[PDB]
Amino acid sequence: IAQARKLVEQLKMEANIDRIKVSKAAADLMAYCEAHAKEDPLLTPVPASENPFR
Amino acid sequence: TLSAEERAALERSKAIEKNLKEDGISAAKDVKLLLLGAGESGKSTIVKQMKTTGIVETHFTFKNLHFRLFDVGGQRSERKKWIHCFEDVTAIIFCVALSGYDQVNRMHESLMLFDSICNNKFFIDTSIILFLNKKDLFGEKIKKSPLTICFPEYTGPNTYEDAAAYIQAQFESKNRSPNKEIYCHMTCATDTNNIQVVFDAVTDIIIANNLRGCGLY
Amino acid sequence: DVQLVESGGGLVQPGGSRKLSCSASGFAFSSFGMHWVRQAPEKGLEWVAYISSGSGTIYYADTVKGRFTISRDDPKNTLFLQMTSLRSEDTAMYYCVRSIYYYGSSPFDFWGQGTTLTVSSDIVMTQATSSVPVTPGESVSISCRSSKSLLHSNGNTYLYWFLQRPGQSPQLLIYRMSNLASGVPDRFSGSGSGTAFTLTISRLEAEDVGVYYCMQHLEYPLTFGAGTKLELK
Amino acid sequence: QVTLTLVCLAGLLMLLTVFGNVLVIIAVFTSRALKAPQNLFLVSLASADILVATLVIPFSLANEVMGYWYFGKAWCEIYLALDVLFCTSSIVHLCAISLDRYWSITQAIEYNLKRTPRRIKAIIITVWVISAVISFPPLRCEINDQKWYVISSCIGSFFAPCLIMILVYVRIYQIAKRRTRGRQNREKRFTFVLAVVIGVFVVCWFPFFFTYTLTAVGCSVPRTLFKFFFWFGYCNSSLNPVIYTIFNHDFRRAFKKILC
Amino acid sequence: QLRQEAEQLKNQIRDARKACADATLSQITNNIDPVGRIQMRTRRTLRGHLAKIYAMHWGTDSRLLVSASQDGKLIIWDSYTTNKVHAIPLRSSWVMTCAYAPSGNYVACGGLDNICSIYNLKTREGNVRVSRELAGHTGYLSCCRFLDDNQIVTSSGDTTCALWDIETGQQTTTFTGHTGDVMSLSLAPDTRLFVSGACDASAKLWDVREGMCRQTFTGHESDINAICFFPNGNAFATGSDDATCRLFDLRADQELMTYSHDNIICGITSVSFSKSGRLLLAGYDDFNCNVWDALKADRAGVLAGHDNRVSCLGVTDDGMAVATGSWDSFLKIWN
Ligand SMILES: [NH3+]C[C@H](O)c1ccc(O)c(O)c1
Repeated sequence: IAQARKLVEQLKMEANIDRIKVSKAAADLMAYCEAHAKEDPLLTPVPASENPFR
Repeated sequence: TLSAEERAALERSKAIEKNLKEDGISAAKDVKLLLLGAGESGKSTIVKQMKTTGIVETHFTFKNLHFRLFDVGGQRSERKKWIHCFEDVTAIIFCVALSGYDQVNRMHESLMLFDSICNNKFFIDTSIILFLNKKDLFGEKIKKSPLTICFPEYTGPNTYEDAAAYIQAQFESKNRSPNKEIYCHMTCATDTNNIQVVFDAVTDIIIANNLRGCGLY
Repeated sequence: DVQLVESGGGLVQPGGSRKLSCSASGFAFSSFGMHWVRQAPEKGLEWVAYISSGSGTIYYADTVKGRFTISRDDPKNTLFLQMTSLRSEDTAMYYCVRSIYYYGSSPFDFWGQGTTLTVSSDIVMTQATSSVPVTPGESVSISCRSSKSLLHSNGNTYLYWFLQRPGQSPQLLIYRMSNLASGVPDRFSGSGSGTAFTLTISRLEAEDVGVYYCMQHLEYPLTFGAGTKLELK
Repeated sequence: QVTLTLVCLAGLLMLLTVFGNVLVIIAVFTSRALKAPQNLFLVSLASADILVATLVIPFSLANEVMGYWYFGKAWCEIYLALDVLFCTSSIVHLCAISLDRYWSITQAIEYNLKRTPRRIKAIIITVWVISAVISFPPLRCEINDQKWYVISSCIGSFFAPCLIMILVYVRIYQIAKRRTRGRQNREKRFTFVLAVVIGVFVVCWFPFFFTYTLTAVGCSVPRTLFKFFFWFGYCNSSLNPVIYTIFNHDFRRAFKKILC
Repeated sequence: QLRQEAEQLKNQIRDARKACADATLSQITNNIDPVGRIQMRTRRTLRGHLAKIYAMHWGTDSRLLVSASQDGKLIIWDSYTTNKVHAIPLRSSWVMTCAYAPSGNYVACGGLDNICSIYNLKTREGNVRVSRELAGHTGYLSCCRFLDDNQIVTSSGDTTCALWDIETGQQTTTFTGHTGDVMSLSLAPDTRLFVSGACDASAKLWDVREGMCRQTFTGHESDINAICFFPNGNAFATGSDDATCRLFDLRADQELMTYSHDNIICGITSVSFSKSGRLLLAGYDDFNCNVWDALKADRAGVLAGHDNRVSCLGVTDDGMAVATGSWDSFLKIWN
């Protein structure tokens, strides 16, 4: 009884989503990744200098 | 040369490295045991016969040996997890009942759990000592109301060493893996002889291992 | 709390022997390294000796080697120093100082209460001018010049600063000339290139009047400079 | 023209023994699972076997191919002596291991408390000095022939240990029999190991040492194969690295990891 | 009743999720040029430990890291000089998690003893000491992270998340919507919400200020073992024992990528992201971690270590290095 009431009360809040399109989220993800793909040292290895590890 | 303070830092690092190595070599001489049981087992008897909401660690000395016994009874999670934390353990100890066979059955579930823990992936090269608790208790129970059991096709004699031997042989079974011995013993929980058999089992395990190095085994 | 107590001073005939002992009770003495600092009767400061935490490394000064010996007794939390064949120029007042060396440390942070003993190449630093007329509530800056560049290849500059109140033991202000030690107001600031170093004091008030000292820790032996004192004109 | 094949074979030997020694040294280190106080002993067994060849075999190639020792009186004494020291030690260690196991297998509870690296290093230094003290005194380069000597070291060099190992091994067999009265498959496995271990060390030297001892005051006329015996004394050397390690899988596993 | 109402609500929310968008992430990003193969080599060898290790964390400034071992010792490693800053001995040998605060003042560590305690690193006495022992849970601890200088969030086997407070030393909140054993949590870069997994193949997002969950994603098969965000905090990609790595978006509220490979059938112990959100590292069993492209979902160069067996891995704030720790007591820094 009480457990079912709490479960349905939580489900009501769970369904309270707007929600934006999946394509919009994917576009935002690609845009952010492309914009920030300039400072990471994984894709572009650092030169011999400026590298703390020998 | 590199610097002034870095030399002192390196010296401190070597000093604490030596301290850590000394502590580790000191702590590597002791032997650790894992006690695992089931519902209404002889946990109290084993704990009291040694001489908060968590795991209990008991360390005791007997003939130049510091036994560190760990029992996990307060845990409520699934035993499939956190079991790998005890992979490097010398031996484990199991208690069964005897005379729990018609109550919420008991021996069937205990045997199933023993078989399950004896046949898991990473916990194989570990010896299992198994105790036959309540030795004096089941005699009257088997005498008054034989036999039976709900476990069928027993088709053997009645009382009473025969049943104990059959149960011991059945529990000794299911050891599919080789080079792994299971020890059995029966205690009335009256006298003080469990420590001696535990010591004998431990020294046998140690001998089987060293002997192992030459291998040779 | 942390507190260093020593008592070994007295009148000693020239060419005599004496023992100095300082005790630590406020911290773990076994995990720290000890320093000895000499203070000339008028103004000067001079380094004496160092012993590491593990007592496996020992250093001495040019005018100290071959005459004085240092030791510490870890279970008793005590530091011992031996004055042997002391000369007239050795009359001075002494400090024993705690120091720990690891990444992001604050060595020479705490200094003990001194005792006075009476009788009867190397990096140099310069300070000027020893007399500066200043008034409260007005910014002041003090600079000291060093001979060799302190900028190591690791990106660090081993320079320390100290303040000595009139009549009290000195205390540390800045370590590595770029950080700020605990218990120091944010008004203090110090910066410089690899050779020149200068403080930046803002809103000066009527208690920061002690003499300033700048010290180098690049390599042994440690050398101190002639400090500059302020006034209340 | 046989000299070309003879030097080629000798170099092949030397390469095999140095490769085995360096492989064992690499495997024993940089392995947390393999690391153990008893393993450093094997390192010492390699610690000489790594260089003994490079300090003994080529000089043996210098001799007994053209008939004369190229160098003068020096250094024919330090070589020989140096031989006896490097060589004697191996036969010397190869004992201490067996002696340890038996000490480890018998009353393991008491002995396990004494297993410390300090011990092991003390045992290593003690065996090195006892080998040196029997080697260095005294004081056309051939092997010494003073009667007051060979009959001496020959005993203290070999028979000091063949009795030990042999004994240590029968004793162990005695104990692999009491303890196991599948199992049937390993019954022919462990006896085969033990037999191989006790046989490799004996089949090679023993004939040498027995011919070397036989040329004392009461002597005979050995054939020239005796030179045959001499190398045998070495080929055993190249062997230990394998014979001891391929029967302890941690070592295997380490070999598989390093070689793949 | 009203169980039928619950199941029809599940059906209608599933239909709404299906009809939310037509995106599949397969027809798109295919024409985008993928990154080349990535090669890494071992640059450091931290061999100061003596037994199994479980978890490790990276401190701020990407130079100091903390690791925990079954030997009951915490070592404050130095990434560059490979020296040990501190050696903290613990009361309980068994340890399952250790976390480093944003400021080096405090470090948290815990295990099976139902307590993850706090240790102070900056004191006048110049030695590590017990700061506070916090005992509120009953099940085994999984991981407690630092949300502030004096506020931590815990995860215990009793299916609760509490968000303890240091000075008061008592629970100020509780979360009980999992109905299953939790395994990991990772606070978002924003300090107002986080997410945590569970043993029932479900991941739930919790609000720091409020007391109830919001989404409760259930788009997984078997289990959950590691969760970690990437900047902008919208993926928290997770892995499990089913050899599957999946990422979920809070706004999308539906499965997006569900990485999978047929050759490997193994488990997952830890997952971490890069600084730019392009490469994600996941440590598998089989003893060799892997790197996956976030967008193209292809496979890059396999990694060498470790002997036995990879268990944790972390990425620094600047991304200049990655630390990996395995049961063989070896910590390796890879660049
Ligand atoms: N290569 C060994 C050499 O034959 C040797 C070693 C020890 C001895 O006692 C000896 O006479 C000769």
